[PDB]
Amino acid sequence: PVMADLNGGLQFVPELKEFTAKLRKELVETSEVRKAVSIETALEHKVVNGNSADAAYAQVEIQPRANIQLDFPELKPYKQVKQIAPAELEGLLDLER
Amino acid sequence: LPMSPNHGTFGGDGMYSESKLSLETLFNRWHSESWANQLTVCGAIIGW
Amino acid sequence: YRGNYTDFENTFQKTVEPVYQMHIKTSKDIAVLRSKEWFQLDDEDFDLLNKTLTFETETEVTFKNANIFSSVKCFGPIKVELPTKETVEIGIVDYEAGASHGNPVVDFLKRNGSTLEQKVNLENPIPI
Amino acid sequence: IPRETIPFLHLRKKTPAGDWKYDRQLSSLFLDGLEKAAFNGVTFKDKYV
Repeated sequence: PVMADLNGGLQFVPELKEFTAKLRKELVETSEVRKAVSIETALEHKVVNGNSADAAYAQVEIQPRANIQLDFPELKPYKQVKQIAPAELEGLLDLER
Repeated sequence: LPMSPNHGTFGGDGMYSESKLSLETLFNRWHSESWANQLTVCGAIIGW
Repeated sequence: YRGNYTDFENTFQKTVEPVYQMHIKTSKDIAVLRSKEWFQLDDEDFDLLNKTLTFETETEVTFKNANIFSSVKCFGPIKVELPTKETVEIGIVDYEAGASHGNPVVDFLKRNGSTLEQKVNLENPIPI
Repeated sequence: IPRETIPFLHLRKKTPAGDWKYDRQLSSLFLDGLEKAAFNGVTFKDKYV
């Protein structure tokens, strides 16, 4: 039997449980502190500038309507449609047949 | 076999660590028991 | 005075705010306080953990219109309660604004502080 | 592989004491196998899985 170890050296970190828990705690407490400061600065802006200087920041969104097209075939300019057919074709076909 | 280095380290995972660890018997069994010719056991301790 | 006045430049309001007392129990409160530009300690490295800061502010307001201000200037010393129960100044409010719809200093203190004494209603009013 | 440096991906060998310990020789075989794979690609023809 072969015991492969693909752990990536994680076995050498002591008390991994509490060390992952620690790291997660520092990311969480840094995210919550910077939220609780951004929400204070927002409130202070809203009290100093009221609802009229913070109303200019609200843009008008356009919402799409359905514009159901009949999907007619696009006609190219005459130079473009003249290039695909052989130059001999003009006046060759009986356009009633 | 999908092995783990976690053996009740993290915990709070019902019986995962029990299931993972109990596949380590298959190393010794491959010698003691008579199925060597039909199955080879390659544990793979799978990391983060 | 019953009448139609519009002498806003002559109007003013030099209120003395009620002393707001804030208990800094955590280290998030510290980051919130230090984010404020009006909050200015004399010693910038002062340890704010497990303290009792009293903000004795004096807020003057000169008006522009009936519903907005022109000059807002909250200011006052920020004390700390010592173990000897004597308050010592450790900084100042230095709030100065122009065209404002309020005072953020008294707003902030109201939302996060106490009034040194609390009005607690009875279960029922008593007809004396 | 440096001397007295365990690679990230390695194989273990059973010690007579009855424990699995890092073997340099096996881990070298495995890593050579992974190299060749990552250079020339590996083929699993005639392999039911």
